[PDB]
Amino acid sequence: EHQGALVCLAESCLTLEGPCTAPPVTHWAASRCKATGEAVYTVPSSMLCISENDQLILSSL
Amino acid sequence: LSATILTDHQYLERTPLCAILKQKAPQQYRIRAKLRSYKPRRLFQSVKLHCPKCHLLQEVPHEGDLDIIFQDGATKTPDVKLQNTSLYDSKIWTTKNQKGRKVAVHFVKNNGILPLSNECLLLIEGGTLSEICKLSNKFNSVIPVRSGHEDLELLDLSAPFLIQGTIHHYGCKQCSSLRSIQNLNSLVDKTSWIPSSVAEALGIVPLQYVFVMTFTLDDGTGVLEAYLMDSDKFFQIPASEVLMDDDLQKSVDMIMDMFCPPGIKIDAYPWLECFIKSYNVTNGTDNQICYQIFDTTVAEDV
Ligand SMILES: [K+]
Ligand SMILES: [K+]
Ligand SMILES: [K+]
Ligand SMILES: [Zn+2]
Repeated sequence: EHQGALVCLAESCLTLEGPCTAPPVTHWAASRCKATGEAVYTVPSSMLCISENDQLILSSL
Repeated sequence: LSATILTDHQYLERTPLCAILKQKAPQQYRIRAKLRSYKPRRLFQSVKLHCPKCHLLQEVPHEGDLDIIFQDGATKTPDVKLQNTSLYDSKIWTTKNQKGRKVAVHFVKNNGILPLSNECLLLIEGGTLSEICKLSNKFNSVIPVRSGHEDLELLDLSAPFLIQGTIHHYGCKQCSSLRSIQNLNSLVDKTSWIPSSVAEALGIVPLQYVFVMTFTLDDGTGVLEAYLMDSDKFFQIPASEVLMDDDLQKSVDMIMDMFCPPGIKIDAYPWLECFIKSYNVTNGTDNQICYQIFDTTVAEDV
């Protein structure tokens, strides 16, 4: 049956005995973990927000 | 050759930076400038999540955070919730040497039948991040869920509401008003799993991945700070995929190194041609003008 096959496929992705394995880590993901001691770069949301009124004027150009 | 090109408004005359800085907002401009410097210097910090509804900007959870969330989410007692029988079939697996944890997998049906694996949406309670990643490769999509008092429910929105392939979809905590899993029943079309359809069914306002950067631009007449808030136009690299792909990351690194080659003088940097809009920002009592890059992309010969 197809249900059985899906259940077998799902089971094959699971680690049901002992410790579970480690997902892949890309170089930026690893770097994001190591960047300490200085506040993470951010921009306050308000600095990026173009008001509706300004958007109105802008779209008419 | 210029390092970036305009994708629109090509008819505009170039405006020097000194003239822009003396003018009132809001206006649109074409510019040609060197990228004197940029933030973030740590390029891996440029990837943010942005709400189109409330305009909030936030961090993408670290991979380690998700790992801990899913570890902490381990449960001995997942429920099927029997009232949802026509929505999904369910299986629960027991474990050995894992503190009695159980994994529940719910297989969502299309039109009364279980579809092919690549068309199948899964709901999972008690899975590890590693299990969820594997399931996301073999099935269409994964929604992490927990057993609520009445129904299955999404985990805290700090975990992705949907993992499809390697794309992690996140919801806005301010704008969303979560509905329980049974509301997936309201989807008349289950023949494909469109992230925004899952989101609407669950009352989620999805966050959008963006590269956010601060460009210090210089044409010799003045210096202008312009924000980049780019989903996939500027770099021609999707911000939603970049954190999961070493080659995409390497491409962004190479593009930025091209704008600002190390150990050469600014005159020897390539020109960037950009379209920008100016606009007024109020943070209480005083006005401020800000600038954003739009309709600009990296050129062909990188
Ligand atoms: K949709
Ligand atoms: K100068
Ligand atoms: K030059
Ligand atoms: Zn929001």
